[PDB]
Amino acid sequence: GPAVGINLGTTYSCVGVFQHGKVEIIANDQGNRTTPSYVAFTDTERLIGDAAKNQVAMNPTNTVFDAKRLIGRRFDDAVVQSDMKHWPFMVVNDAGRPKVQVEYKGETKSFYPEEVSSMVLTKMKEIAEAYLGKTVTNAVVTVPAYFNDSQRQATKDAGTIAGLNVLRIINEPTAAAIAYGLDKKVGAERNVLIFDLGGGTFDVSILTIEDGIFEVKSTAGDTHLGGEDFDNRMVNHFIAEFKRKHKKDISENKRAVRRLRTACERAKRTLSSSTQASIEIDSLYEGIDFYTSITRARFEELNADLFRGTLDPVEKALRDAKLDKSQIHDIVLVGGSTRIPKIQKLLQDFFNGKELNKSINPDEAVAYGAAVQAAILS
Ligand SMILES: Nc1ncnc2c1ncn2[C@@H]1O[C@H](COP(=O)(O)OP(=O)(O)OP(=O)(O)O)[C@@H](O)[C@H]1O
Repeated sequence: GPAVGINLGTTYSCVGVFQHGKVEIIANDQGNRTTPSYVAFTDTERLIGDAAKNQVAMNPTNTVFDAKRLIGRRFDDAVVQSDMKHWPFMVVNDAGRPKVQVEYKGETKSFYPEEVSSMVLTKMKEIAEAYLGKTVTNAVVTVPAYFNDSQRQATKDAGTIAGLNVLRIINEPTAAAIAYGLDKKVGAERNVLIFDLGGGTFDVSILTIEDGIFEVKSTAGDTHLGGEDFDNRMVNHFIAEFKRKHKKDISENKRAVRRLRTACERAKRTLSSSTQASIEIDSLYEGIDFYTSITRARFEELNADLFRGTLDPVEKALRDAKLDKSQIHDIVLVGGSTRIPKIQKLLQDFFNGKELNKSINPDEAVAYGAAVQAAILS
C-alpha cells in the first residue's frame, strides 16, 4: 500500500496520499477533509475525531484535546503547569511524565500524551485505508520546527504504537514549502515565509532554500493565538447580547456557552465566504431560543487588535533573520485561520501588495506536502 502524509495538529489533523502524480486529501466518514484532534471516553465507548468533539459539552472531564501541547514534555515544565489550569480533564504526574486521567467504563484510567495522539493517528490511518481500500503501513508525520528531540521522539512513538511505520518526521513549514514545489532547484537561494495560524497556534517561519536544502533562518509566533481566540470574542459578544434581549446571563451554564461557541465557530467559517451569518440556537438557556446573526464587519472589529497583532511576530522574524520585506521571495499561507479575508489583506498590505500563495487549502497544505515527501521516500 502507498505511504501517506499526515498533519498531526493541535486542533485538527489531516491525511493526504500521493497517487498518480496527484495528491489526494482524504475525507473522513462525516465527509470532512480534516478531523478534530479529540478523543473522548464514556461508559460504553471510546470516541475519536468528530464523534468526540460533537459531545464535549456533555462529557467535558472525559474529553481530551491539546495533547500536542503535552507530547514529549515533562510535568515539571512551566509550560505544562500553565496550560493545565485551563484543561477540563486531569493531568497527573507519573514519575516526572505528565499523564491525562479519564474515567472509561466506570474505571479510572490514565494515558501518556503519545497514546492519546496514537488514537488520533489510528483514526487517520483507517480513514486512509477506507479510501485506499488497502492497509496503510508507511507514513510521514509532521511536527513544528521548534520541537526538540524529546517531542520528535514522542511523536514518532505515537506513530509506532498506532501501527504506522514512520518513514520520517519533517517540519511543518518545510512540508508546506514542498506542497507548492518551492523545493525545486532553480540555481539560487530563495527566501520563503510561512505564515501559519491554526486553531490554537501561530507560527511564522522564514526558510532559505538552495540546492534543495532547507534552512530555517528564523521562527516566531505565539503558542496561544489561533482560531479559537476569534471564537471567544464572538461568544463574549453574544453573551452580552443575550443578556440585553433576555435579561439573563448565561455565563455560569457551561453547556449553554459550549453550544454557543460551536455555533460561533461555524458562523465564523461562513463569514470567510459571506458578509453575514445567522446564529440559530434552539433553547439556549431555559427554554429561550437564541436567534440572531453577525456581519463580517462586526466580526472583524471584534478581533481587530488580534488580527493586527499578527504582524508583530512577522516583523521580528524578518529582523532576526536579517532580512527586509523585499528580500522574501514567496509567502505561503498555512492554517485554517488564514482563510479569513482580513488576515490576507493585512499581510498583503504589509508586504506591499505581494501575491500570497494560497491555491491549496491552508489547513491541508502540511498534509499535502508530507504526502509528496512520503511518496519520494518509498
Ligand atoms: N473558513 C474558515 N474561516 C476561518 N477559520 C476557519 C475556516 N475553516 C477552518 N477554520 C479554522 O481553522 C482552525 C483549524 O485550523 P487547522 O486545521 O489549520 O489547525 P491545526 O493545525 O490544528 O492548528 P493548530 O496547530 O494551531 O491548532 C479552527 O480555528 C477553524 O475554525
